[PDB]
Amino acid sequence: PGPYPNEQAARAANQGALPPDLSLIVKARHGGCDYIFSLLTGYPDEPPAGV
Amino acid sequence: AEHGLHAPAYAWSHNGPFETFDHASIRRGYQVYREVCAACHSLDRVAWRTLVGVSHTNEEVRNMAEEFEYDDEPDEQGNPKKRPGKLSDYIPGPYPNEQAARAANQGALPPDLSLIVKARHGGCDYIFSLLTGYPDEPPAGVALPPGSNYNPYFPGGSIAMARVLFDDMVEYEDGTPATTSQMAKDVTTFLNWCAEPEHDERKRLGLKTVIILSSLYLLSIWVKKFKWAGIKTRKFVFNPPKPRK
Amino acid sequence: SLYKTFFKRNAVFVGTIFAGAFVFQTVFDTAITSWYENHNKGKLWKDVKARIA
Amino acid sequence: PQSFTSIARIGDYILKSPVLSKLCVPVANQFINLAGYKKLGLKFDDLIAEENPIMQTALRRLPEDESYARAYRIIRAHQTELTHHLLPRNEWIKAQEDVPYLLPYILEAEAAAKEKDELDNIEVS
Amino acid sequence: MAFRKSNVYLSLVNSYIIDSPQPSSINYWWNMGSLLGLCLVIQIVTGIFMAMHYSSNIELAFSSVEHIMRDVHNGYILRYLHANGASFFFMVMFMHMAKGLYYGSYRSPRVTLWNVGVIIFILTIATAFLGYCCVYGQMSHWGATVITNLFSAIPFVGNDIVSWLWGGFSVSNPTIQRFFALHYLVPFIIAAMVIMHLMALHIHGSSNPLGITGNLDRIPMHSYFIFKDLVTVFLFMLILALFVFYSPNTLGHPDNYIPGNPLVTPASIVPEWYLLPFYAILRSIPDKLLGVITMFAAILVLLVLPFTDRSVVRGNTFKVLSKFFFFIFVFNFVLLGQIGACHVEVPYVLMGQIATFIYFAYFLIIVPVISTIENVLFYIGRV
Amino acid sequence: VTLWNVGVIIFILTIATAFLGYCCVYGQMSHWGATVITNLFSAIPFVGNDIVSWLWGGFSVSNPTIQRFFALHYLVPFIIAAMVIMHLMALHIHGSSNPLGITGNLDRIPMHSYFIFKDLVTVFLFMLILALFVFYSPNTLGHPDNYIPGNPLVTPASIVPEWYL
Amino acid sequence: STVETFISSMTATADVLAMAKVEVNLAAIPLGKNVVVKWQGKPVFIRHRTPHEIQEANSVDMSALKDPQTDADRVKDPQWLIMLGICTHLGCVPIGEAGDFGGWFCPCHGSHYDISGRIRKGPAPLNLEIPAYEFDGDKVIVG
Amino acid sequence: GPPSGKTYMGWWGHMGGPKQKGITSYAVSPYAQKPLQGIFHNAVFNSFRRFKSQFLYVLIPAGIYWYWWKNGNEYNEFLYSKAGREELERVN
Amino acid sequence: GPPSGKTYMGWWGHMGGPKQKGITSYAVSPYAQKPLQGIFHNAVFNSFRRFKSQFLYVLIPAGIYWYWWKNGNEYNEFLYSKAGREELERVN
Ligand code: HEC
Ligand code: HEM
Ligand code: HEM
Ligand code: HEM
Ligand SMILES: COc1c(O)c(C)c(C/C=C(\C)CC/C=C(\C)CC/C=C(\C)CC/C=C(\C)CC/C=C(\C)CCC=C(C)C)c(O)c1OC
Ligand SMILES: CCCCCCCCCCCCCCC(=O)O[C@H](COC(=O)CCCCCCCCCCCC)COP(=O)(O)O
Ligand code: FES
Repeated sequence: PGPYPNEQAARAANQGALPPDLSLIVKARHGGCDYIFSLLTGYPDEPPAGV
Repeated sequence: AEHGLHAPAYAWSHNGPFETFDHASIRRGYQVYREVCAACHSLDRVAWRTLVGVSHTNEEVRNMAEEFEYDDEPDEQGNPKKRPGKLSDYIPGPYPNEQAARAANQGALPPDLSLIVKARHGGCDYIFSLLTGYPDEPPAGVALPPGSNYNPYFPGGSIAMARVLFDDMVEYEDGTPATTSQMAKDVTTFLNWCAEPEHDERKRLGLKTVIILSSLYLLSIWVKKFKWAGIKTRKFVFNPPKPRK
Repeated sequence: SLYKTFFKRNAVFVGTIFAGAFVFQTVFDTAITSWYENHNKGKLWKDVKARIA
Repeated sequence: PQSFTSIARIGDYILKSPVLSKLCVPVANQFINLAGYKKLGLKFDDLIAEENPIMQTALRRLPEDESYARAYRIIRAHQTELTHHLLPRNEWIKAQEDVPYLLPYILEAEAAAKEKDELDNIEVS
Repeated sequence: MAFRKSNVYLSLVNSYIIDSPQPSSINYWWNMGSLLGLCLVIQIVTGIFMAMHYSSNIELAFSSVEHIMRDVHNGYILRYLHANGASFFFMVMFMHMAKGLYYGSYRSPRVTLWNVGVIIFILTIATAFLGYCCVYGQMSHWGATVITNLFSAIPFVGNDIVSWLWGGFSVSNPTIQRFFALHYLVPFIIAAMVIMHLMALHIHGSSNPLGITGNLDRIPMHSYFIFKDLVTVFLFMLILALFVFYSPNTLGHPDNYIPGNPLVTPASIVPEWYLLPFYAILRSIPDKLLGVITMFAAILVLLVLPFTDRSVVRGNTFKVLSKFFFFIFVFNFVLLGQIGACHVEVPYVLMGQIATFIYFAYFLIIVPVISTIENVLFYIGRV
Repeated sequence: VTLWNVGVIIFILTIATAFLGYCCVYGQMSHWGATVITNLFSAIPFVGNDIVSWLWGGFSVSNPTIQRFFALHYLVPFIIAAMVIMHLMALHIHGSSNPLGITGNLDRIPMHSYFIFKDLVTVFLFMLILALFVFYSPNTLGHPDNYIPGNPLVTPASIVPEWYL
Repeated sequence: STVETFISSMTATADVLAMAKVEVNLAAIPLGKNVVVKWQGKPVFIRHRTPHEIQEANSVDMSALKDPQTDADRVKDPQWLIMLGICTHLGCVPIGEAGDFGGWFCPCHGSHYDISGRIRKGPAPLNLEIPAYEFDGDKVIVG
Repeated sequence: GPPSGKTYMGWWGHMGGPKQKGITSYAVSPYAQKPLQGIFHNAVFNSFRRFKSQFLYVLIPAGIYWYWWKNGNEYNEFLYSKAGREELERVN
Repeated sequence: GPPSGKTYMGWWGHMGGPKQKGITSYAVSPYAQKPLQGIFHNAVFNSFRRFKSQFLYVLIPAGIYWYWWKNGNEYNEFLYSKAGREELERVN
């Protein structure tokens, strides 16, 4: 079972963003296994200068 | 005794190849459904919009469907909320789940009558003779089980559906007398409409198709004979050739 | 002649087949519809709604 | 499929026996006119199927005259049948014109083809 | 030469429906074949347009046929023209299968044309049976259980085939969802067998009611049997129009309008009127294994018929007694389907055994012996 | 030339068959590949708006669209199979050609035991390269966005067709 | 007659025809809120508007927008803005009430949208489409 | 083309029947004759002829199975009647 | 059977080519000879022969569209680079 009953209750807790279902995320984001790994460890401490 | 008594053929007004429904009887039959057999039976396959232009006017049907309530899509935080019905919704039955129907009616499951006319042998004659075919006492020799009523037309005899049709239990909007025989003739008309809402258009498209096809069928016989005329009257003669060769 | 105008050319023979079939679609439809409503006067919806007056 | 020589040895015995030829032949003759092919102008042997190599052999030995006439009775019956009527009473087949004109050819062709199959399986001692 | 004969695609049409030489004296019983071709197109075309609105799930199978009847523009015309055309398909086919047996059409050189017909006969029974369970009515659920549980009589293997055919332990979602996908496939196999059926008809041609050679008088197919076939097409579409617009539910059974229930059985499980007689052959044998062998043999007994007939004349036209017992066999089948309508009660069981015995004995004893004396009455009556 | 024109008819029906079976999955790429291709006939003047509404079965790509796309997808392969029969019928009147481009009626060999066993060489090589793409890298040719359920509100980053269209 | 019956069956059924019109309330739509409704399988960006941005819409010159249309033609009652959600370039969803002109900003290719729905800064070909909608008292039926 | 088998039909020109000679045919154009010329006297006299020939081939075969089903139906009606249960128990 | 059209192929016996005479053929049963007899010296010397003949028919036609795509790819990279936006605005 997922954590939220309806699609509206998911967007309420996470500032309007819809968090996807990851039962197929590996074959659904280009970057395969390399993109999920580099996502959660690819965060700089501060955004680059200019943004 | 176990086949059930055969019911006779009555004088329905919509029998015959050119008769339509008496749309005044569909309007009255709907009234005695809502107050008599609405409590224990369902009509799950009838939308609200089909009643416009057949039995009631558009403003009449947009108010009948607003007395009920339907479940709406969730609000801004996913909580459920209700909405009033519109013309695209269906008629709600009286019971939420199949278990709650059997609880109120002693375990018997009351069927959905959106197709009852084409689903009980005996057509329109079996529903009418059912609700008026109840004797005051069972025939001599039979002791019914508790909670069940006798009705000879029912195959096997013993039934679990009681008597619901009395006199003057309903008042009509056009002053028609409310007799037990009068209503039973009306619900079967309204229920036949529910099972066959295409009834009138089917019988008038049929008249167009039969007249077109019956004269096409006759015209084809003339054309067949015209083209076969050279072979039908062809004549052969035989003269034996000489045996010299 | 009547033959020389209609049946001689297969171009105009099928033209009047389609022209006559164009008229028959609407004339036959109205002729059948009116008798059907007339044979069932007093039963149709427009008669019950007219009775409410 | 029951051959013809098989059902002919049945015939010549019944014909010669006085008790049998008195009991059943007077019952067979009503079976022919009740069948009613005579009224369309058909001799019996024109009714047998011809789509096998035995009948195709006999139809070739048939003389020209009996093959030309045979062609006409079949054409007349086909023409008369499609009109859902019958021939005039004065042209029907009588009792004496219905002769076995296709009998000997069928018989001389089966005994020469029985010999072939009885010679292909000779076990010489 | 002419373009209709020179082109690669138009020369096949030319030699089958235009320049094909036909016997000049075939009656209206030979129009039945083109009516089955007309009805095959009706089932497919009215099925593709009705397959655009049908869901094969056990949840939505019944509800979707109502949506077709109430919401699709002219959706009731689609379903009555398809449900009644299935019943009209078998009536023309029996009159095609009976005209063949009367005029001796099964005899050589047309035995392959006769055997391909029996294959077509079976595939149509399955196609109609499969499409019957698609509605998922109360009669279709229990017609599915009884027929599919019939192979549990094959020893040591039946219990696995039945579980393999159901896709599980009973008739549930895996059964209906694969019954529909099969029902869409088999008509394309029948259409391919009809092509092979007309290929064996073209080597030797049609027969004629006289039972004699037809190569002496031939007329072309076009303008003679194209316009004579138009006579029966309009009569077939007129009787069909009466059953579709004026009495749509006469041939069917009212219990099919109930949603299928696995808990409660109907008062009487009966098949449709065309499978009704073989239901009596199955139920006559007081055993389970022996019923299947006896039931299926009745279709397969037709296969030995080119061998049992010992007559040198094709047909029953010039034979008094062979034409005589034919109508009893016709009627015995008409009687055979009458007991199957009645319950299993005294004395319908005794009728059920003698009647099915005379059914089988016609092929195996009467047709061979009457055809034998008839060769002798023909012989001494002329000699 | 007829063998050449029947090939073009076969070429189109296969594009439609592959396109129709692509929308059956109802992926995010298939919903928007359906919208773009079907809304292409809105350029025919005065008639386009009715054909598009007739093809969709409604006002957009919804339940009436997919449910009729699948029933069509089961039909067309049986039409291609019938056009291949007509395709081999036009191939049989004159026969195959040869790489030299000259007459081939001087030296012929039978189809059996020569081109039945030479066709077996490429069958095993075709089933070997296909086995590599099925067991060792199944999702190389496709697009990862097709594994998202189709959404009518949010468009993909780039609507692209398959590599053959 | 036969061809018409078969082709007609393919045409829209009664329930789909029924979902054609959606009404929306004249009070429930807030001021600083963007209603994104799926109408006929299409997004629609509703916005109940403020009486200050009406001069802001027709403030810029007609050279800064390649499809010339003022605010009063793109919306009849200026207290609303009902826009078809399919963008003219590709069909993306612009971000709601974030941008540089008070209206919308497409994040896919940088097409700025004003409070009237025109393009301001971007390569989009047309101003954004306005659906059919008609007021009937306490509601307005878009479509 | 490849050779084919041996059949029992030909085509226009070599149909495969016997040689015929001495048979003549006459016909008249259907534009010059009146169809429907004898529909009456055929719907009355011709139909009665055919009926009187083939009607004992269908009636007696239908006259046996009607009395056989009726004496079973009116026997099943007595066996399940109140007066025929005693015969029912000896056949049940 | 019905007559057919005129084609440019026959069958075994009447294939439709010109009459030939004075040409003789020799063959040996494959049960009597060794296959795979010259696979080497064919995988090396024969393949190199064919390659050297047909390789400028494929290379130069592929040598034009590779430099054309590269000078567009490395030009699109500068037009959308920080140093090439000023040229971007004059082509946008
Ligand atoms: C008091 C509750 C009640 C009312 C009111 C009622 N019924 Fe019923 N009805 C039942 C029950 C309970 C059953 C199930 C009985 C069973 O099948 O034995 C039933 C069964 C039926 C059946 C099925 C009979 C068959 O042979 O299976 C029909 C038809 C029917 N009702 C029609 C009607 C009609 C028509 C009306 C009024 C127009 C009506 N009922 C009003 C309770 C009711
Ligand atoms: C010879 C061919 C066919 C026959 C005999 C046949 C027969 C039947 C029958 C008897 C039914 C049940 C009818 C009823 O009682 O409601 C049925 C249902 C159905 N058939 Fe067929 N069918 C044929 C071909 C097809 C084809 C080709 C399709 C689809 C492409 C199709 C689609 C359907 C569907 C969807 C149903 C269920 C809809 C409904 O009946 O309510 N059929 N068929
Ligand atoms: C869709 C199903 C079928 C079609 C379309 C079909 C079509 C035809 C056609 C067109 C003919 C030639 C015309 C005629 O004799 O009337 C024919 C002949 C025949 N068919 Fe069928 N048929 C079908 C099914 C069957 C079946 C199920 C059987 C047998 C069980 C069968 C047995 C025969 C026989 C024996 C003939 C030869 C009749 C004769 O030449 O006298 N057919 N069929
Ligand atoms: C499933 C699809 C197809 C099948 C099964 C098929 C099959 C065949 C076969 C077996 C041949 C003869 C053998 C050969 O030449 O290699 C052939 C020849 C040919 N096909 Fe196809 N084909 C198909 C699709 C197409 C398409 C789509 C085209 C054109 C767009 C086409 C054009 C041709 C041509 C021109 C030839 C003659 C080649 C020659 O003789 O040299 N075919 N096809
Ligand atoms: C011996 O004498 C003969 C004789 O030889 C013949 C041939 C015939 C004629 C009989 C036939 C040839 C019958 C043939 C029957 C078939 C092969 C069945 C036909 C089956 C099909 C057409 C296959 C199914 C395919 C379709 C119809 C697809 C249709 C397309 C649709 C519905 C798509 C529509 C969608 C869109 C996008 C518009 C006779 O009648 C006859 O005796 C008079
Ligand atoms: C497989 C399904 C059908 C079975 C085959 C039955 C044959 C019936 C086909 C109808 C064609 C007849 C017309 C021939 C023709 O073109 O003649 C043409 C012109 O004839 C006409 O005037 C045409 C009359 C129009 C009637 C057509 C109605 C069709 C009904 C639907 C039938 C199929 C669903 C050739 O005429 P001719 O005799 O001078 O050569
Ligand atoms: S979607 Fe509007 S710019 Fe990309």
